[PDB]
Amino acid sequence: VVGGTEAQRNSWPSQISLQYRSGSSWAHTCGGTLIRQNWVMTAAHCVDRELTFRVVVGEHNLNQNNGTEQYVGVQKIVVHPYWNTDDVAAGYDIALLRLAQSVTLNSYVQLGVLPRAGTILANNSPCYITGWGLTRTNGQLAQTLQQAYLPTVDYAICSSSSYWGSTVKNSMVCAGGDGVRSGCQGDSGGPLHCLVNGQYAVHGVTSFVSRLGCNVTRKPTVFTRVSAYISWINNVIASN
Ligand SMILES: [Ca+2]
Repeated sequence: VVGGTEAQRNSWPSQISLQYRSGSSWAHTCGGTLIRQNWVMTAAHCVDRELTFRVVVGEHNLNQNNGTEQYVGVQKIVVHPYWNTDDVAAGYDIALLRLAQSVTLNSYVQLGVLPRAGTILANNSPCYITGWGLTRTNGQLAQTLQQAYLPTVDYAICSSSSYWGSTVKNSMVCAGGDGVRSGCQGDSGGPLHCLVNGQYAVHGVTSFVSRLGCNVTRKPTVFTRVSAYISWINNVIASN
């Protein structure tokens, strides 16, 4: 997250760190949202690589023991069947991971609230992105979980010529674009949390930023729209 502030430890308890095995250690690669005690929602593109993955819940600082983490292997990966790795702009950037164990809930580990199917946020709705992704374009991952305030940009505006044009679809949410704050590499797969009727819900799964840079004016961060996939998510959880 570029232009973020450090999140409080208990603000976003559904955020997870998706990590892969790197020699004798583990490296953060993407975020995710814990949606059941044994299921995580993330981006399809995060799991294209044929890597060994694990999930960390209750994580705050990737580089120090927080005394709250639970580490769990990924047992099954279900990518949306219309996902095409050669075409992020087509959408379908969503995947569900069944965890090898059910995690234990507490102040640091909670299920993410999902929006009702079909919900579309009004332009300029209040949301936060969270994650450990780069803190600058071509920078480095955050140590501590970051958050940034990114108001939505509705479809008519986001898909206009000076923004994302045809690249953005109605199955996506755009947020931000102020030139200062944004998602960045490493935030992919994590939540966009938006306040609706007094309750934060996870309306987006972080998907992509401009090839030109993370914080680019009129290139808001783009998220898979969670409320476009409620039926798909329920069907996967019910059949697995
Ligand atoms: Ca830690």
